[PDB]
Amino acid sequence: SSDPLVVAASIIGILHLILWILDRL
Amino acid sequence: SSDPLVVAASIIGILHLILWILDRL
Amino acid sequence: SSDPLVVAASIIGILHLILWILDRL
Amino acid sequence: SSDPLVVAASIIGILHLILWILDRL
Ligand SMILES: CCCCCCCC/C=C/CCCCCCCC(=O)OC[C@@H](O)CO
Ligand SMILES: CCCCCCCC/C=C/CCCCCCCC(=O)OC[C@@H](O)CO
Ligand SMILES: CCCCCCCC/C=C/CCCCCCCC(=O)OC[C@@H](O)CO
Ligand SMILES: CCCCCCCC/C=C/CCCCCCCC(=O)OC[C@@H](O)CO
Ligand SMILES: CCCCCCCC/C=C\CCCCCCCC(=O)OC[C@@H](O)CO
Ligand SMILES: CCCCCCCC/C=C\CCCCCCCC(=O)OC[C@@H](O)CO
Ligand SMILES: CCCCCCCC/C=C\CCCCCCCC(=O)OC[C@@H](O)CO
Ligand SMILES: CCCCCCCC/C=C\CCCCCCCC(=O)OC[C@@H](O)CO
Ligand SMILES: [Ca+2]
Ligand SMILES: [Ca+2]
Ligand SMILES: [Ca+2]
Ligand SMILES: [Ca+2]
Ligand SMILES: [Ca+2]
Ligand SMILES: [Cl-]
Repeated sequence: SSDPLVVAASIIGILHLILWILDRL
Repeated sequence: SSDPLVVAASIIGILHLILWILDRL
Repeated sequence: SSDPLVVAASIIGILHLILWILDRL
Repeated sequence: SSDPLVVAASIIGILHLILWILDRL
């Protein structure tokens, strides 16, 4: 388990990469 | 909970994205 | 130890930087 | 505490931002 602020940051970062990929595609 | 260095890195990363968004807006 | 979603995000981020470096090289 | 792979990724990410800032400055 992780600090909630770390889990969030991890969610934010994954979604960021997903969005970037979909925008480039 | 997380290593303090991970919590910080998570803070740094969130603030980085926030600043980037506000700069682009 | 970390939340599995954090470990993944960490893997994703490391691989992302690796790929970016190899693409620029 | 965190998974060692997460602590590393956090180190990698902080150093990455540091280097980027110093390169832009
Ligand atoms: C492109 C659309 C805009 C995206 C904006 C992205 C910025 C999002 C802002 C960050 C939200 C982070 C939420 C963070 C939620 C943490 C919850 C907390 O209460 O626990 C604190 C712990 O440390 C105590 O153990
Ligand atoms: C755009 C403005 C400039 C932004 C610069 C961003 C770079 C910031 C530098 C990084 C600060 C990280 C602070 C890290 C704080 C960690 C605290 C520590 O004592 O615990 C170590 C643990 O691992 C032991 O369990
Ligand atoms: C360039 C090629 C495309 C790369 C796409 C990158 C996006 C990858 C998507 C993200 C996958 C994340 C997998 C996440 C796996 C988490 C496993 C889970 O079951 O546990 C949840 C815990 O929180 C419960 O404690
Ligand atoms: C610009 C110069 C080049 C920079 C390249 C950056 C890429 C660095 C590669 C990644 C190194 C990650 C090291 C990862 C070290 C993890 C240690 C491990 O043994 O534990 C595994 C745990 O999950 C078990 O609990
Ligand atoms: C160009 C913009 C790209 C932005 C991509 C990122 C967008 C992310 C948007 C918002 C997602 C917020 C998700 C925030 C999810 C927070 C999860 C949490 O805090 O954990 C709760 C704890 O009690 C359990 O660990
Ligand atoms: C283009 C530049 C963009 C830079 C965006 C990032 C700027 C971040 C600035 C500095 C914020 C430093 C915050 C550092 C916060 C450290 C928190 C910590 O180490 O935890 C203490 C432990 O005892 C509890 O877990
Ligand atoms: C321009 C695209 C660049 C994309 C770079 C990133 C690509 C990453 C690709 C996919 C890797 C997915 C790895 C996902 C690995 C998930 C590990 C996990 O969830 O932990 C399981 C737990 O039970 C134990 O902690
Ligand atoms: C444009 C390139 C920018 C690259 C910036 C990032 C460069 C990073 C370079 C390498 C640093 C590797 C640091 C790797 C440090 C690993 C720490 C670790 O695995 O923890 C050991 C555990 O037993 C305790 O938690
Ligand atoms: Ca906390
Ligand atoms: Ca430590
Ligand atoms: Ca933990
Ligand atoms: Ca969980
Ligand atoms: Ca492990
Ligand atoms: Cl963690």
